[PDB]
Amino acid sequence: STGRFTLPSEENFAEKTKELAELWGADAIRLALGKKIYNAYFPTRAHNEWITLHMDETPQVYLLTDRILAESDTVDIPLMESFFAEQLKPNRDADPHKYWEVVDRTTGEVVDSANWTLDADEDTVHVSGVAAWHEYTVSFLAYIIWDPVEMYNHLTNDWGDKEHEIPFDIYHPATRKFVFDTFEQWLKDSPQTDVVRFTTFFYQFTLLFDEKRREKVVDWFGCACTVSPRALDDFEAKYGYRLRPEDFVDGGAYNSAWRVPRKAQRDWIDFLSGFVRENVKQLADMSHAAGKEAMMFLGDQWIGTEPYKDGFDELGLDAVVGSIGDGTTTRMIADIPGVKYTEGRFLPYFFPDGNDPSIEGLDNWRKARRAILRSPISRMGYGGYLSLAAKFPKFVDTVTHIANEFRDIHDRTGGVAAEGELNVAILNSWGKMRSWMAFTVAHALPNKQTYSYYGILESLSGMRVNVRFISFDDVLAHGIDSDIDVIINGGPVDTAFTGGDVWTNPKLVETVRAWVRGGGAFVGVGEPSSAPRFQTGRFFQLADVIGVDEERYQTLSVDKYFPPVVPDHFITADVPVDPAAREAWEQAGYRIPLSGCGGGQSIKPLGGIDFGEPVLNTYPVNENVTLLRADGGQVQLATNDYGKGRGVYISGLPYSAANARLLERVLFYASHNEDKYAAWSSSNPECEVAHFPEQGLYCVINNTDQPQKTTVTLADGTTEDFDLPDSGIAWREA
Amino acid sequence: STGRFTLPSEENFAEKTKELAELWGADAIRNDEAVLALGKKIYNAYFPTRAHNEWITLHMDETPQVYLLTDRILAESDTVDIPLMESFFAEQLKPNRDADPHKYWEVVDRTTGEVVDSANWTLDADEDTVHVSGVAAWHEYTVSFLAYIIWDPVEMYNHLTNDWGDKEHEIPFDIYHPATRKFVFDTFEQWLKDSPQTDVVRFTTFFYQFTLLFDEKRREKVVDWFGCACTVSPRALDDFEAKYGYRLRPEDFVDGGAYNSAWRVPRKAQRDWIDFLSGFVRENVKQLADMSHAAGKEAMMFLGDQWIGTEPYKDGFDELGLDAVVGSIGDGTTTRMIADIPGVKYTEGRFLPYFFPDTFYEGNDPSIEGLDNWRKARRAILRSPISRMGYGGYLSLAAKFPKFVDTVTHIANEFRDIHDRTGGVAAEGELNVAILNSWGKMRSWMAFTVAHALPNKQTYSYYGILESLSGMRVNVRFISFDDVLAHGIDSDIDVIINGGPVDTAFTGGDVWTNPKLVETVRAWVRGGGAFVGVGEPSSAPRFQTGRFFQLADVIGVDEERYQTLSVDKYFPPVVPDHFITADVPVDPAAREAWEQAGYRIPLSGCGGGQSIKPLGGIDFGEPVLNTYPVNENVTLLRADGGQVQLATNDYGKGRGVYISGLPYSAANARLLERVLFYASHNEDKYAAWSSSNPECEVAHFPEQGLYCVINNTDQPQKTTVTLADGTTEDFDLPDSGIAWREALE
Ligand SMILES: CC(=O)N[C@@H]1[C@@H](O)[C@H](O)[C@@H](CO)O[C@@H]1O
Ligand SMILES: CC(=O)N[C@@H]1[C@@H](O)[C@H](O)[C@@H](CO)O[C@@H]1O
Ligand SMILES: [Mg+2]
Repeated sequence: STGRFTLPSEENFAEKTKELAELWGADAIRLALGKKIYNAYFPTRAHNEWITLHMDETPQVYLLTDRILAESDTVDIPLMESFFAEQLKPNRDADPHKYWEVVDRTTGEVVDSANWTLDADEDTVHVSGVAAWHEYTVSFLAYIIWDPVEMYNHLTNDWGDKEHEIPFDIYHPATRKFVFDTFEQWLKDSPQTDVVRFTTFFYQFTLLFDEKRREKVVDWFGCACTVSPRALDDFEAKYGYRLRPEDFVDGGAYNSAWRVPRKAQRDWIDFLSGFVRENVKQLADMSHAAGKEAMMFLGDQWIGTEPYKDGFDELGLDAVVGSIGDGTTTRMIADIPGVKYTEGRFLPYFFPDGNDPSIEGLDNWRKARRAILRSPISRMGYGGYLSLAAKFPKFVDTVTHIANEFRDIHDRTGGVAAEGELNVAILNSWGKMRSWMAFTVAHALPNKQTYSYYGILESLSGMRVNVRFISFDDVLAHGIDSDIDVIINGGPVDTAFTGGDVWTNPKLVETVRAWVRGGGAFVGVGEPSSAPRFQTGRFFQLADVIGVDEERYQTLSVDKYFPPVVPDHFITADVPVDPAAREAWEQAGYRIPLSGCGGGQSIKPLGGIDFGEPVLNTYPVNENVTLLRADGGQVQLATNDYGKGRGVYISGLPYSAANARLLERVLFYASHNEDKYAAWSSSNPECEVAHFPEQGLYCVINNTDQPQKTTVTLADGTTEDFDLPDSGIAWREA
Repeated sequence: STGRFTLPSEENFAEKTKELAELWGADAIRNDEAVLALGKKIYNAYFPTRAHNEWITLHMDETPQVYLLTDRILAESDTVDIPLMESFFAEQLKPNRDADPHKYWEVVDRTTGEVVDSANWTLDADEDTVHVSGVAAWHEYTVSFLAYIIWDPVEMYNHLTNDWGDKEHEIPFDIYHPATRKFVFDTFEQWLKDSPQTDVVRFTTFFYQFTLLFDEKRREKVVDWFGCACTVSPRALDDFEAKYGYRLRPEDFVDGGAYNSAWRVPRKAQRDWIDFLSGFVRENVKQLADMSHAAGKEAMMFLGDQWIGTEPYKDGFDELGLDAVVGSIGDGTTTRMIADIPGVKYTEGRFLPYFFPDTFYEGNDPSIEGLDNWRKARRAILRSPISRMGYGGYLSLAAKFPKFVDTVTHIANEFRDIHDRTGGVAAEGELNVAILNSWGKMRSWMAFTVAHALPNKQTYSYYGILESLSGMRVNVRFISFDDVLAHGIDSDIDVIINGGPVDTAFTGGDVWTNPKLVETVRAWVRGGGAFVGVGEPSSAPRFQTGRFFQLADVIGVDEERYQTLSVDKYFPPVVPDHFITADVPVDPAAREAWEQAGYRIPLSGCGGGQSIKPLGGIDFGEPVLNTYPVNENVTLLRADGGQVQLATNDYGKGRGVYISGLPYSAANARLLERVLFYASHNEDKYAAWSSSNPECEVAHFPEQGLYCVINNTDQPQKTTVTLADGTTEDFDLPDSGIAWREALE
């Protein structure tokens, strides 16, 4: 129809915005047009005139120095040598001996404050009475004198000499009053503004730069940049113990979300969230009283908001808007409960950095569309310079097609989600609060270390099943909900995502085993249920369930015997064959048992599947485990029957259409639901089907810019053939 | 010349043995009428703990025993039944029902690690099954039980391997029991009388078999060439308790399923058991050697089979009075295992191939393997001489292969020639290198071994370190963390190597959390020492969130353990041309593609500086995932695939080097050699007594006034040798060849 679209604007372009709004069925702009007007609002910056007179009220952060080697009983530790001095400055106002910590990293012990001094004229700490040949660090408070995101944009775009925006912390009453008074006045001064687009609120996700103007530390969920002597003293009075600098710097980990969460972290999250939420409610209330909608950007200063924790609905936010990078980041936005609507800001950004922009635009659409069919988002839009995009007529036509397809989905489905064929729960330390947020370091930027696991979320994001996120605490307190078909546990050992020492809790192991034994399904990816040193002979504590353990060089005396790999199986049914590869694998056969080397490992790989980063020396726990891929003398893919249920091991799973199909088949197989797989399935992995039963229709989508041929199988057993063009979509009667 | 060579023979073969003996210059014959006539030193094999079923069938409670661990059985209620034998070879092993199971066995909840009270379990009278009650559902349970070993493990190996079918199984016996001990000594006394023709008693071996347990499918289940699983008994355990003041648990042997692998960080209970056992084994070996000497015979020990408790590298071995050790020559490392043994009068290598139909069959060319085995041992022998060589098996098989027979002639002649030219002295070593680990000298040349001479996927990246060193022109010693903590680092050491995966004897485990070890190594490197770390050196889990390799500061590299993903990693540009990599073959097409693709630009949460395409050119074996340089002043020499394989770092006066892994090859041995000279700031000493071509090596004998150059391959090799005075000589060495030249005396 028309609507559900946010068109960005600029000056001296009033005429073409009218044409592009008319062409794109836009109902919002970021004046006489009758459009909803969005205004970005930046609560903690844009007022150097305030903060320069109150410089002790900028946000602060605990910073950890480089490790400095003592070569006798004294050592000097430079504070600022590894940090960007334009962004960060040591706090000399708050008593260093009270607020800072010098640590001997070699022993883990805190150096007595009587044994170190801060230099009067240099940013350097002198430590005396120390042990030679140990490494020492300082953890110190630092003011953030440049708003991290503004700084990133400055550096990236090369804003040269432009004045640096100094950020402020509303935890201080003088600054808080300033902010609310300013917003009050701003509202009165902006009668044209229909939506306050808060970008964002009060605390920046951890984002620190080094002396070379490069990113030094980043965590999209990190709350490093949220301390002050006042907050820390108040925490102590509220929680009943004092936080150490170490509770923030975390030996150099800075409380990465990959770390197994500690009590101190959760307490700090609780404390910060209570404060942030009340102030956000106040901002929402002021916006509402002025007759405007309040919308939050899912990012930047989003720390303490916790959109997936209970009570978020109480803030009365009208909307969440977020960055659509892929399916996972789409679901991050779409699944948020307790706002009236959601918006994705789509790609490409309308920005200069011959080229055909339609390609990226249609790709972004596809990456997200498959997620949207599973969990609809209310609105779409783009950001930036609308005059720049007006130049590329093929891109404009692209957008008209997308906005239409977007509205047509809504018209056909009424914004109902597609029906899900199985209930899948991802189990980790965080649970619901980090829904779709597992494995992220930097937003939308998976890397070598993370992509073998992020691929699981990415596959699931657009899959025809219902995904929920549960924690070990949920499971321990309530058991496993009776409606769950499959639990997934995945990640490296000693992370929040596998769980760490929670696996040495016999109650957890009893609950899972009993549940799988009764008909449950457990899928372990990478190093599932891992717990180091607990048992000499068992690393994955649920190795018995999935039929696979990892050799950790404690069991090399025990010969490992691999059963023959099963090349024709339901799980691998869609993996493109490759006759000459299979032939070579069959001809080379399996190792003969040899002293100290076990036996039965294939001499050549079968291949055909990309499992990402290897988990070295995985092996089957007995010869009744079904090996599906075990190339290179270790195991990538296996399945094991366990009473009435099944476990599956996957070493890793980078996203691709092939690997989403593999995981999907894993899910149906492990839950003994093979006979449920056929209904509402595409024969081609490159296409997916969304069934909308109560509207009596289904659709099939081409997940690629390729023509794709596919056969859809209906519930009634009949089949229908399709020949979808680039990014296509066909609708049928159910 | 003639001698230093042991020939095997057999019945009805006098003519051919005489002929071959003369051809190969044999001075000893290993066990006929006219052969005994030949005037050769006669060797006879002796097997103290088997070959007497007539004794042990009448005393079956005196067979050796072993603690065994059952499969993990899942309880699905508060009771659980555990079969003892389903996972084991019932022809080899049987549960000891004689010795009270409640005193000697343990049922364990593996899910909690708790021992189940013995009131809660009973051994079924009729079946090999333990019934447990009062337990927790959904936990795993196991039993650790004493089993008699009713088939000699090595005899059984040979039976199954050679398809002996119905042949009677030899039952082994345990001299710890007084009755069997008297039998064994009376029998040996008698045998000595009945054997006046025998000059050398070749004990194969002594009292306790290395851990070797088979499964219900008649396959190897558990093996440790150093393991002392097969050494217990109710009496031995009770005697140990009395002596050491504490009771060993069954767990102290089964070790949660690890069975005390030499790779496990050694526990006190393991070392106490070794001390107890070797006290007993050694007193009894001495008696055998004394009885041999009194009968006018030499006593020679096989380094293998029943060698547990002998401890050839522990102090006091010389007091046994053994005349010799003989061992299997499997490669350079296994050659050094024998060669370096102190406290015997002479040592002997049994070379390959074994004279058996698996090698000696029509269409096979055993001369290739014969000469390959010689090349591998010869490079090690130059650094540490063995006194003698020889072969085992059926001479009648070898005799049918004239090419092989002529190859042996050549080998025997060259073996004696090296001996007559060097006078049995070791080559001069250019650097003093110490391997540091939990075991030290007691396991010299024995690090990274599971089964003898069988490196595998899990071990070859570390075993290659020893194989490279075995024939390398440096002096290699093996030192323990206890040595270093007690005495510091000896002042003659140029380089310390610490190699292996985390939580093993070879890296050292939580010893690296001991500040005094870290202090001692750091101060030594800062003062001009060199530390080379391979794989996961100095690693200690959980101790520091931001530092896994404790000496990451020395070598310049740490391993990301998924605790520090918020910290962007920045890799300096790789240095393709460097002393260490100077002999790596250049591949201009790889270098061009790597140069062109360049390095990753910094990206949020992804760091920067990683090469987009691999440079390659070096086989580093098993990857160590997510290694990274700790700062940008580290020199990266190879850092392909977004992680680090090879790096060096200046650390005061000294240097650290990181290598992710090192399979043995000519190229990687050259790489390691260069690392040693470079890390010790000895680049200036490298060229003296060296071969330009990595396929050849140089051995210098200053006291004899000579050097030699050897070709380690079966292809011709040209090489330029550099002498100490900076002069050079060019050689064109034939297949497997050697050349000798005068040096200053
Ligand atoms: C959703 C979100 O927080 N996006 C931010 C973006 O605003 C910022 O410019 C960038 C800097 O690295 O980090 C993230 O991508
Ligand atoms: C040196 C040594 O102990 N060798 C033994 C050999 O006797 C035995 O036949 C084999 C069985 O797997 O193990 C080892 O190779
Ligand atoms: Mg001064």
